[PDB]
Parts: sequence; structure tokens; C-alpha cells
Amino acid sequence: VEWTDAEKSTISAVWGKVNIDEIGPLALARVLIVYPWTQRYFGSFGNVSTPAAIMGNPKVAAHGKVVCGALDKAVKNMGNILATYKSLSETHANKLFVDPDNFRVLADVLTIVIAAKFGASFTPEIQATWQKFMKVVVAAMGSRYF
Amino acid sequence: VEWTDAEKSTISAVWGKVNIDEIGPLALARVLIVYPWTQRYFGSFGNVSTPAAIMGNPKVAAHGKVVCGALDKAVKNMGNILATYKSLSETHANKLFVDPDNFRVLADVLTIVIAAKFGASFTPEIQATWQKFMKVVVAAMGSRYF
Amino acid sequence: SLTAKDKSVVKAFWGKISGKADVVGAEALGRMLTAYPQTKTYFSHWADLSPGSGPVKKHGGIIMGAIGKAVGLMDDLVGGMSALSDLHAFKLRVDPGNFKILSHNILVTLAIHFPSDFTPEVHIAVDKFLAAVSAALADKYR
Amino acid sequence: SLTAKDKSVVKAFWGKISGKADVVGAEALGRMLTAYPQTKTYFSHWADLSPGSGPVKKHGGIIMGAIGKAVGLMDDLVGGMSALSDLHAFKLRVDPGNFKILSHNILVTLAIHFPSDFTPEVHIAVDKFLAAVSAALADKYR
Ligand code: HEM
Ligand code: HEM
Ligand code: HEM
Ligand code: HEM
Repeated sequence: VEWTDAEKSTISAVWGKVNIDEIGPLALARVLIVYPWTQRYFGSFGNVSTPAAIMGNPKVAAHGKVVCGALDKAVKNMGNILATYKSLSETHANKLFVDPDNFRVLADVLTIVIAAKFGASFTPEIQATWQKFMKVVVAAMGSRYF
Repeated sequence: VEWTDAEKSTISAVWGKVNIDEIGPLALARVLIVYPWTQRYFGSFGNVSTPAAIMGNPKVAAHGKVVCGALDKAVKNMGNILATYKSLSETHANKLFVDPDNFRVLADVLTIVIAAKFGASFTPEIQATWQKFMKVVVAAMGSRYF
Repeated sequence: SLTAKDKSVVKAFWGKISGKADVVGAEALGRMLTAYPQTKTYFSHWADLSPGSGPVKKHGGIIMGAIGKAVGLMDDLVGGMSALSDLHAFKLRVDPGNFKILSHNILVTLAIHFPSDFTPEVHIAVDKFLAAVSAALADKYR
Repeated sequence: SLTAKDKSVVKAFWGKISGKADVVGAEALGRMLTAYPQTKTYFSHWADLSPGSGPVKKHGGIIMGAIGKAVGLMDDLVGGMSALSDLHAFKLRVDPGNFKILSHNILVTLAIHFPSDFTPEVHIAVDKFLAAVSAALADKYR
């Protein structure tokens, strides 16, 4: 899609107040806890036995940061996310066989987590373009799913 | 995506036994009967009041053939399906506001009709490349939803 | 399928949010129409569809008072919300995929307003309840 | 949320299909694996996953027998299917998005074998029944 310059600054500005070392882990940990069937994709992660065990897991934390790193280049490249996300889509499709419904579940959880952090400065209009961006991301993830 | 030459031929071979005038009306009518909320989208069509009403409706008959002609262009143009369907995608999203999950419901009902029509010659294998074609179509249709 | 654990967490949390309910409903509704514009066709007879409008405010409290009541009907929700199922099924005929949209926005607003209380464990139980309220409401469709 | 009428049609339709249930099962599974390959990871301990294979054949009848027994448990499917929900939730850990795929291939196999019988009115009830079996199987996940 066409990105307006005001769309794009809004996004860089929101992502700008975002710290991956803190958001990353919050969102991946919240996902494995609220939609527990996603735990099965991550075999080597450790003690995911309790929420507390999920919440304080360092392999979980590491991956949460890896995940926010990929989103970082989307923000940086809003015009080539499809280009940019082709083998990511291929590993998830063909290597890990991730049901693509889970990309959607992750995007919604990152949003609740950012919401919780920004409070009332996370407005309907910011939400509205954060959403546009989140579904452009989600689409790029399910692009090599055939 | 990448289509093999045999894949392409399987599709036009499948589409070749299909009569738009027969399958069109069968599938759209079934869609309005099994998932009844789809009816609210089709305003002018009339008396949809019953399955018998739906089944005997001629405005329904006709839109079923309209939908099949769009699919025929995808079969003809297996390379530019995303390009072929940009305006169709824009209308379903911004003019019509059709919840995008309805595209997969439609795809699934059209497949059941073709199966019942083709019987045992609708093989696992054929079904498999029929299914790759239906996800590309569903992708193309939900492509301008942002 | 709400456990005994789930209803207790629901009721407890509900006790915390009760006081702000008209604000949370109002805000969640305004977010749905603004972030998810395909919901707007159902509310065309309304003057202002923008966040904070009058009818937007008034209706958002109507929704939270319905959910507040489902909190007391947690042993049988499909039975408890029968009349609301009919209305949305045949009077308004709402595409049932919009139930997930509203539900996501209520979760987005709870986090905005109760970030400390809206713990992962509170999330599992409110999600489950909200899904169960959506499934009772879509019961009379076919 | 199966009505009295949904229950009558399933029990009757079920009676004509009963006899070929092994054939329906085996073919329905083979098609799931063949056209929806993400499902193949769950059956990796099998020697063959090709349509009509021995393990495919045998597991197909198993699935159909379970559906058969669900037929008689229509008044309480979450209660009736509890043990199988655990097996699939915890022992097997099957993402619940695969239940829909299995159900769509079962309807495709029914249309191929009983075309005249698989009417839009038989399809509604069978679809509803299959959605309800799915929901009961996905009940112990969280
Ligand atoms: C927001 C959407 C997502 C993004 C941007 C994303 C991003 C990434 C990235 C950047 C990697 C690096 C792996 C590599 O380079 O080989 C990765 C790996 C992986 N992803 Fe995703 N991911 C997303 C959603 C999901 C979801 C929802 C799941 C499953 C529930 C998932 C499952 C995995 C797994 C299992 C790995 C391999 C890591 C390991 O096992 O060590 N991803 N993902
Ligand atoms: C399977 C994918 C689909 C295709 C290829 C398709 C194709 C079309 C086409 C070619 C038109 C004619 C419009 C024009 O040229 O201006 C149309 C209109 C329309 N479509 Fe679809 N459609 C699909 C799915 C759906 C679904 C699932 C729904 C709703 C449940 C839907 C609802 C409508 C409505 C309400 C109209 C307006 C027509 C009228 O009222 O006269 N479409 N579609
Ligand atoms: C669990 C979610 C929902 C609940 C609890 C709910 C509850 C209600 C209630 C209590 C009313 C007023 C009915 C009366 O006065 O008897 C109502 C009306 C209405 N609802 Fe919902 N609703 C929900 C979801 C939705 C969604 C998702 C939409 C649109 C996508 C929607 C559209 C409408 C409309 C258009 C009205 C007419 C009300 C008016 O303008 O006076 N509802 N709903
Ligand atoms: C309505 C849907 C389903 C029903 C009625 C069903 C029923 C069953 C039954 C009766 C068993 C045998 C368990 C035992 O030995 O006690 C079983 C096992 C199993 N199920 Fe399902 N199942 C369903 C869906 C699925 C789906 C969708 C998947 C994966 C995509 C799946 C994966 C498995 C696996 C991997 C096994 C073990 C196979 C073995 O015996 O080696 N099931 N299921």
C-alpha cells in the first residue's frame, strides 16, 4: 500500500518510544501464556512450565528481542516489507510449519503490550495507523504460504 | 507464486469441465444457505427468505455466474492474479465492507460443489492443486484491505 | 469453557473495573469504529461516529452494562444471552466476525486503563470470558 | 448449538453413511495430509502418509468411529469428549486451527460419495455438528 508521509512518521514516532529489550519479552511471553498452543513451536526454550517460569525465561526473552529486530526493519523499510520478508515467510511456512493464524494472535498481543506502555497517548488515530501497519506485517508473514 | 507447467494445465483441465451456468448458481446459493449472515451483504436480491426461496432466486443465479467469470480471468491470467484483482479487492473492502473471512468460506463451498460434481475424479492430488489456486485467489481478493 | 479459577479471576477483576465501566465501553467502541472502519455500516443512523461522540458514549455504556450482567450469568451464557442473540442475528444481522474486533478493542482499553492489574493471568481469563460471550451471541444464526 | 431438527438430520444422514464410514475416514485423512501439508508434522512416526496407505487407512476408521460415538453424545459433547480434548491438547499438542481443516475434508469426502444426499439442508446440520465436535476437542486447551 501507499504510505502517506504522515502515516509513516506516526509509525516511526511510536516505534521511536519503543524499547525492544523490554517490549520484545513482554509480548512473546504474553503470547505463550494467553495462547498456550504456540509453546509447541519453540522446543528448546526451557521452563515454560508456569507463567512465572515463562515470564522470567531468558531464551524467551532473547527470541522476543529477535522478533522486535525483524519489525525494526519493517519500520525502516515500509516500502519493501514483502520484499524484505520472503525467507522469513518461507522458514515459518516450510521449515517450522507455523499455522499462519498465529501471526495475527502475535500482532494483537504486541498491541495490547504497547497500549499498556503508552497509556492514553496511544490514541484511536495512532491505533488506527498502528493497525494498518500491523496488517501489512501480518500479510508479509503469510506471503510464502502455498 | 511459482506455477509449474503441469500445475497450470491441471487447473485449466479442472476449470474446463466446469459449466459456469451450472456451478455458479449452485455455490453462491449454498454460501447464502450454510452461512446465512452472508445474506445481509446482498441487499437488492430479494426473497432469500428460504433455502427454496434462495435456491429459486434468479438474481442469485446471475450473481453466481458473475463470480465465476471473475474466477475464469484468474485461470486465464494465473500470473497477474494480484494485478487482475486490485479493483475487485478495493470494491469488496471500501465500497462493500465485506468481512474478509467470507472469501475463504466461499472458496470452501465452491470446492464442495465441484467435488460433488466431479465425484471420484476430483482426486487428492487435483484437490491439492485446486487448493493452492484457491489460496492465491483468496490472497488476491483480500489484498487491498488496509 | 470457563473454569472455577476463570470465573473467580473474572469476578475479582470486574470488581476493580466496575467504577470506570461507562468510560471503558465508550472508549472501546470509539476505537473499534476508528481503527476498524468496516464496523461503521451498522451504525449509519448515528450523527457522530467519532471517538467521544454522544451516541458513541451512550451506546458504549449500554455494552458494558450487558457484559457486566454476563458476569453474573457465567454458569449459562448461551441461555443467558438468548434474546441478544436473536437481535444481532436477525434484527441487525451483524457479521459475527465483528465480535472478535469489539473484544480485541475492550482488551486494548483495559490495558490502557489498568496496566498493573491487566496481568497475563488476568488476560487468559478475560479473553476466555469475552470469547464465551461472543459464542453465546452468535448462537441463533443458523 | 444443535437444535432438535439438527439432531434428527444428523442421526438419519449418519445412518445411510454408517456403512461406508471406514472408506469416508481413510479418504478424508489422506486428503487432509495431501492438500494441507502443514498437518503432516503430527504423523511423522508413521511409515507412509500417502493416500490409501496402511496407517492412513487404519487411523481413518478410528477417527470415524469417534465421530460415530459423538453422534450418540450430542446432548453433551464437551462432557463426552473430555478425554480426547486432553490427549490432543497436552499429549499430542495439536494446534486447534487444524480441527477446521479436518472437518472441511470430511464434508468434501461426503459430497464425493453421496452427492444427491448432501443437500444444502444436510450440509448445514453436518457442518454445525462438526463445528461442535471441534469445539469440544478444543475445550481443555486453556
Ligand atoms: C509478528 C510475526 C512474527 C515475526 C516478525 C517473526 C519473526 C521471526 C524471526 C525474525 C525469526 C528468526 C529465525 C531465523 O532467522 O531463522 C523467527 C523464528 C521463529 N519463529 Fe517467528 N515471528 C513471528 C511470528 C511467529 C509465531 C506466531 C510463531 C509461532 C507461534 C513463530 C515461530 C517461530 C519459531 C518456532 C522460530 C524459530 C526460533 C527457534 O526455534 O529458535 N513466529 N521469527
Ligand atoms: C470468492 C471470491 C469472490 C469473487 C471473485 C467475487 C467477485 C465479485 C464480482 C466480480 C463482483 C461484481 C462487481 C463489479 O464488477 O463492480 C462482486 C460483487 C459483490 N460481491 Fe463478490 N466476490 C467474491 C466473494 C464475495 C463474498 C464472500 C461476498 C459476501 C459474503 C461478496 C459480496 C459481494 C457483493 C455484496 C457484491 C455486490 C453485487 C451486487 O449487489 O449487485 N463477494 N463480487
Ligand atoms: C459481545 C459483544 C456485544 C454486546 C454485548 C452487544 C450488546 C448490545 C446491546 C446490549 C444492544 C442494545 C439492545 C437493546 O436495547 O435491546 C446492542 C445494539 C446494537 N449492536 Fe451490539 N453488542 C455486541 C457486539 C456488537 C457488534 C460487534 C456490532 C457491530 C459490528 C454491534 C452492533 C449493534 C447495533 C448496530 C446495535 C443497535 C443499537 C442502537 O444503535 O440503538 N454489536 N448491542
Ligand atoms: C474432529 C476431529 C478429530 C477427532 C474426532 C480425532 C480423534 C482421534 C482419536 C479417536 C485418536 C486416537 C487416540 C487413542 O489411541 O486413544 C486420535 C489420535 C490422534 N490425533 Fe486426532 N482427532 C481429530 C482431529 C485431529 C487433527 C485435526 C489432528 C492433526 C491435524 C489430529 C492428530 C492426531 C494424532 C497425531 C493422533 C495420534 C495417531 C496415532 O495413533 O499414532 N487429530 N484422534
